[PDB]
Amino acid sequence: KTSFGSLKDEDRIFTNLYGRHDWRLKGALRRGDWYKTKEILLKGPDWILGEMKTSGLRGRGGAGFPTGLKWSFMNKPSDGRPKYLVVNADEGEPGTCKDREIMRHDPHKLVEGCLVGGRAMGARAAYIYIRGEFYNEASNLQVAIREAYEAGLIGKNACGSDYDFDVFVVRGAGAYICGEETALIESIEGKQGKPRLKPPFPADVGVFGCPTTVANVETVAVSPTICRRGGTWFAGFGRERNSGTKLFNISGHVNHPCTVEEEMSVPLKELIEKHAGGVTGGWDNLLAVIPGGSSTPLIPKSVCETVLMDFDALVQAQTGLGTAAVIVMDRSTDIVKAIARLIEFYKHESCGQCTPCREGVDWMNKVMARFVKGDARPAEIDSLWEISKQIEGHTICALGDGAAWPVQGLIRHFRPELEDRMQRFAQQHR
Amino acid sequence: ASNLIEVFVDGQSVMVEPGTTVLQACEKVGMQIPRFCYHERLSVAGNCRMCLVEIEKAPKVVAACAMPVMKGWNILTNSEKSKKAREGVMEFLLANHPLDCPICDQGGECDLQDQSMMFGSDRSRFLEGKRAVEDKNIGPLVKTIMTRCIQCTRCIRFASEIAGVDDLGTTGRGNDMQVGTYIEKMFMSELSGNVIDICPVGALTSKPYAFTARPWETRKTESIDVMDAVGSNIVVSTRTGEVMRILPRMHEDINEEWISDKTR
Amino acid sequence: TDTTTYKNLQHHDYNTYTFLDLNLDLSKFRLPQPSSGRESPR
Amino acid sequence: GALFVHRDTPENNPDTPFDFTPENYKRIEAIVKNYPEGHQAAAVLPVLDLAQRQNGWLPISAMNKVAEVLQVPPMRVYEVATFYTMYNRKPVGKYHIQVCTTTPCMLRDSDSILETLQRKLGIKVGETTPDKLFTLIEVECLGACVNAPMVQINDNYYEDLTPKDIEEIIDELKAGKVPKPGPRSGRFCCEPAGGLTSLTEPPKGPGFGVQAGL
Amino acid sequence: SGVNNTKKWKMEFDTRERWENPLMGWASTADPLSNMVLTFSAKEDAIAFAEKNGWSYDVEEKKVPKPKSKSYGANFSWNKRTRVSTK
Ligand SMILES: Cc1cc2nc3c(=O)[nH]c(=O)nc-3n(C[C@H](O)[C@H](O)[C@H](O)COP(=O)(O)O)c2cc1C
Ligand code: SF4
Ligand code: SF4
Ligand code: SF4
Ligand code: FES
Ligand code: FES
Ligand SMILES: [K+]
Repeated sequence: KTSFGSLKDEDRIFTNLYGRHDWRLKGALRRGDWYKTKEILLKGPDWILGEMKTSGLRGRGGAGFPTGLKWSFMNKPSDGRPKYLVVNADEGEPGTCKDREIMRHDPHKLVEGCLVGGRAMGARAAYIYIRGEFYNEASNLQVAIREAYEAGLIGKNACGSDYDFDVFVVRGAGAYICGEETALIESIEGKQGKPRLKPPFPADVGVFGCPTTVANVETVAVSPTICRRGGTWFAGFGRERNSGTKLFNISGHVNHPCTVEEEMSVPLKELIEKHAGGVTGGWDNLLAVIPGGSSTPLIPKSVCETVLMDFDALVQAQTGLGTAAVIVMDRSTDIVKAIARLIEFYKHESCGQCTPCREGVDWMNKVMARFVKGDARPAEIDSLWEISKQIEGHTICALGDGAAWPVQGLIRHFRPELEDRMQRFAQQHR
Repeated sequence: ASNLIEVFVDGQSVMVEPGTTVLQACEKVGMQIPRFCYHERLSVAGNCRMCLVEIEKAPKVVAACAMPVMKGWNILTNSEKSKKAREGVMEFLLANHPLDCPICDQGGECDLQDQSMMFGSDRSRFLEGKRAVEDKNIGPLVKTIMTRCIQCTRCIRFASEIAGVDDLGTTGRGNDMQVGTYIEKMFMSELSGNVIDICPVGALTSKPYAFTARPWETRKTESIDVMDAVGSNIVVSTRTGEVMRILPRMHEDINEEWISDKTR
Repeated sequence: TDTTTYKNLQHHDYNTYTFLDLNLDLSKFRLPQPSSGRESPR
Repeated sequence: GALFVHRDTPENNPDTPFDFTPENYKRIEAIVKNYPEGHQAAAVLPVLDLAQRQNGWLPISAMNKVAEVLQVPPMRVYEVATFYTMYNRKPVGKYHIQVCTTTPCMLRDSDSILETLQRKLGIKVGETTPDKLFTLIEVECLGACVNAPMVQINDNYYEDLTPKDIEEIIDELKAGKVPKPGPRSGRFCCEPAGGLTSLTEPPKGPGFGVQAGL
Repeated sequence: SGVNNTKKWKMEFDTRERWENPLMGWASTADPLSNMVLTFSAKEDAIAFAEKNGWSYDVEEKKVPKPKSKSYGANFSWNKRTRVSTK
């Protein structure tokens, strides 16, 4: 295919995204979850990993790394240590609510995916690290897990497949950095949410020093549907190497901010004008879009005309597809203030372990506040660009990169706005 | 070459055991990679990011204190990416480091000053205000001026692993992360002046030695400690015919890098 | 097959101990944990 | 705003009375059994959160009690309690209003919500009403951004807020009744307003589109 | 932590008496070879110079630091005691 989008309801995976049906076990079984999962587990690890590989699913976390290869990293004989699946349910990133929606509305999809991924990698348990603020979502998840345990889908006979699997839910305590892979592992282990360096990779030394795999809720939840309907179908959706469906959270200055499920490689204009009701004031009133949550840079209207929603398409557009969180800003937006608020978010959410992110993100927050006030001179724009380049790639984890990229996008596109603010401040003071 | 891998430092071949880090391979060749949080007798932290070096045909710099060499790696220790990484990390440290060098006991003994002069830039672009941290009172031996602290966790790792007390740690988050004890606690074990030794900045200084001398003043005499029967090798720092300080000496078979508090 | 009504109302009547009460209820269904061979890492 | 040091005060000294209830000890036992043997230090966060849920806030005696129960160093417990922002190291009001002020909520005007909350409660941000009923703080993204602007009160989310809606919620909280969570704009959840653009058809059911051989 | 001052051999002399100047309190000395430190590239070169100039010598063998096995993954051990409790 050449044009992508217009995903059909019979092809949408998260059929209870809007909470209009029963989220409990009876409604999930009516919607088709837990179907032939015993047959899937008896087909076993290699078949499931091959299904994920031929589906070509990439990480919904925002990393974009292939799921089949990442899960086949744990397809090894055991050395006496237990093995663990860990489910990133924190959803800290701004603009993003898709994991919250599918946890509170399709929790049995998440439980079945935990079982399927744990069987595929070889695992005795899945620890779902949920965000600490999602108390009601966590309680709904525990209700679904109790239903699964009572129905025998989980625990000591996984749907009667002679496989033992446990699903635990562990709540966080309010840290965006605990959504990171290794920092999440440390938070489960009970220390501070500080990411650890790689190597060792979590497939070798992870939670409790055991081989483990951290996977996003959307990835885990689409795993059993991929196994049931085949990887060829999921690969048939989307473009080449950007395959399947995706949950987009369109927020900001749109008429209908919403979470929707749409095919990969949908045009951004098509997605907004179809599901968000368009920009407030119109497509001409559109100014900028942050397409992949706060960690991705912004793109102006001119390139937002024709851009697709692929990893590769946004990389060509000098962006990324992060959590598919499309934040829309119109002509009335104080764009410098919005980007400075994002940098203040990263300043408050840095874990402070490593020097470039700690000191530099605090520095960039101060510089961006002065940029909002206009209290700088245009040489500081290139100074801030160089500071962002010093932060990016020099940190333990990718919070430094996710703080450097919005600054780079703002400098790359809206530089005359910054210079105009500095000039207006200079002429109004002197 | 059994159970050995060949790696390259600036194109020079060297055979190392598996599990050898990039920093250890470079020091086997004969060059010392800059560091702040790595200590050869502490666990690997990997947070100060001063040891970032370029591996050839690799786009991302790696932390030499933690990354083990794989096979046939060419470690470019003096390449432009490595120099830029060192300059950036030094700028980030000195952005919030306080201008305390004349009133600081780490006068000529400062790893931060020396590595700044050897690897950082010569000027600052920091136009903002600096942070300031209230001091702690962990005891009458170690004087804490925690504004100078660079959060390298050497004291935390030492107190956890060698002293075995688990009393220090980091409280807070981000730029507000502070090293110390959350409560008003007196950190007093034996082997507790070695945090004064291993703190690279003058955040943890010696209270008996406070403001007394400078390292260029002090003459060094290598002697033996007699306060116990271990026989720890020490350096007596004497200035103008007066004993000013006792420091340890590196002797792997007796006392390694440390001395007891009574000795110090 | 109703679709016009919200069906997450069970999250309204949750108290502050709901999650841990559910965990305590779940404790009887689980497999025995692995051991690291020591009581603690000390 | 807060300070990551502890000063002994008559209300927050390590002799203030804290101990878990017996049912809370049962819950602690279940939490510890959730983890492998020899790794009971992994239960620091849930036990500390249980202490907060029992006591309101978290005194230094509560941190020491958690450390004593789990046999972990109290400095490690202090590190957790100071790292994580949901732990109240000072007493808060009966209702802890957290207004998200990150970028998409700011785009959908969380500032008006914050200003009307300050006007209604008569307090600034970060401080408590004198009757100890409301604490009001700003927070980062709470994971409900398509429902911007929104607040969190204790464990509940109040979404799609207008100033009239947040004033009504404060009136219900002062009256002592639950305001019920969810959006206040007439939509049930994250769905688009003015109809559904997707999932209009009934779900297909079990055994639909299953590949052959499975 | 810098090791660039441990590269060359040094020959120094035994410490003699330093007393207090009555007028000013300065460190008065009487031996001329109190600040004399000589740098040599090799131990045998320093030996040759000392024997040539007729000075009795004590030779201390160079203390090279021992090679150490460093593993970042040991900080997160499943069963061993090298697992850390903080970072
Ligand atoms: C600072 C930071 C925060 C992150 N927060 C989250 C989060 O809240 N949820 C999430 O699923 N992934 C988050 N991630 C991305 C994780 O790396 C990713 O989820 C994890 O690698 C799982 O891999 P996957 O994308 O293949 O599922 C974060 C990454 C960083 C660097
Ligand atoms: S980049 Fe920031 S959040 Fe990540 S490890 Fe470094 S200090 Fe922590
Ligand atoms: S620690 Fe070093 S850089 Fe800092 S004030 Fe002291 S001498 Fe200066
Ligand atoms: S006090 Fe010194 S040793 Fe401790 S973390 Fe700070 S700089 Fe490192
Ligand atoms: S010496 Fe390697 S990061 Fe500090
Ligand atoms: S930005 Fe406010 S809830 Fe996400
Ligand atoms: K020091």
